[PDB]
Amino acid sequence: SMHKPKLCRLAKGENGYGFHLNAIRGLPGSFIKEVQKGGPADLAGLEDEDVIIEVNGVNVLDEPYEKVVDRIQSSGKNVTLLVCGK
Amino acid sequence: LETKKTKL
Repeated sequence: SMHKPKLCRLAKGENGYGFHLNAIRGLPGSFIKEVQKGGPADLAGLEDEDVIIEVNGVNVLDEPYEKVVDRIQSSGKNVTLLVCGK
Repeated sequence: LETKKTKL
């Protein structure tokens, strides 16, 4: 929910960022699933079903899933996310 | 309900 957004900065580990990005075909948006215990997403404060709003300050709400994946995969050693829960 | 998933 945009009424309570969350900022999270992830430091990439040996297994990447330690989460799955999921999307539902036909519905807008991407969301966090399968946060790995003790991994970067966990330590950064991400929770299951968080929806990604911005990647490194870029609004991704209207971008296709494959583009959001590519932004995160291309970020380098860290990435900053604006997300919101529910 | 087709779900896309990517490990990151």
